[PDB]
Amino acid sequence: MEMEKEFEQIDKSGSWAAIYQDIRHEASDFPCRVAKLPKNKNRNRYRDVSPFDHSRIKLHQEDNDYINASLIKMEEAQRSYILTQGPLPNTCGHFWEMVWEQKSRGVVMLNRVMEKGSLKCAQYWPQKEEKEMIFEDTNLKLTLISEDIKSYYTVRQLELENLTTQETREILHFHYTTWPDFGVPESPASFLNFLFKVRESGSLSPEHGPVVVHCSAGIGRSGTFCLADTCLLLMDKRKDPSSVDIKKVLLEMRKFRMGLIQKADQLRFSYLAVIEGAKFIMGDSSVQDQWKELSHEDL
Repeated sequence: MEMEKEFEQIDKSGSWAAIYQDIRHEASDFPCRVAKLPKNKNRNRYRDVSPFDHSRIKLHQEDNDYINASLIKMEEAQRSYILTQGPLPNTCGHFWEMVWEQKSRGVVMLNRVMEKGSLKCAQYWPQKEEKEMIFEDTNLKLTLISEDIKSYYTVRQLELENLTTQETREILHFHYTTWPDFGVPESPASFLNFLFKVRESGSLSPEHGPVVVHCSAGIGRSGTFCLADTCLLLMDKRKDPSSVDIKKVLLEMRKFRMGLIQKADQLRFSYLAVIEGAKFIMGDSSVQDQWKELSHEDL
């Protein structure tokens, strides 16, 4: 793999920080005017993280269609993702409205509600079957149906009901619970296993709306997740690990949302994930059970 070669070259010459800065320098810059309107200040978690106007998700409501979320639409890979910030105490109804209107099947969460002693996200889904949530502002009902807790992630089945029409949908919630507080996993196996668990659920598929992916800001781990998935998909579509330029893929993604992949560690890790996941893609179907062997169940 030309990327495994580039990988070793970048490591040998210790130039990940400089490579990453090259990415920052070249990335698209597009206006974020709607995000910056005074009426929307309380709809944003970080003042430095905003959806571009051209790719933002619009709520289908009359009074204020703003949510901090971007449609990342990858043409060649034929895959779409919504990246959004972790919902705020006042935007949880907006978040579920978006899930409803965009017809999403999966929600992928890559952070813990509390990290480094601070609240990175609101508790936007019910933790107990018998305590459903009602979002009055967007008229939606949300019910925990079942959980399945594994060592490094949790899968939840939720039922989202439009209280207006009374239609209901099954949403799958994929919660990666063990992203380290300060660095990156440094072994991709559990990340890959988690990714493939998401893929197997059908959440990433064309017959559904785009999967919603979020961390705290929706660019760091979120970017890593989408970048790896798209690179693997592309390698798959031409069975050719060589034509896939990950840096070009990132950057293509940065046309749709700023700041995707927050540091050189996450960049390096992205290569690792893609390189390792390429073993599966290329015919070695048994590498998936090896990733699961080094994972599944332990806190």
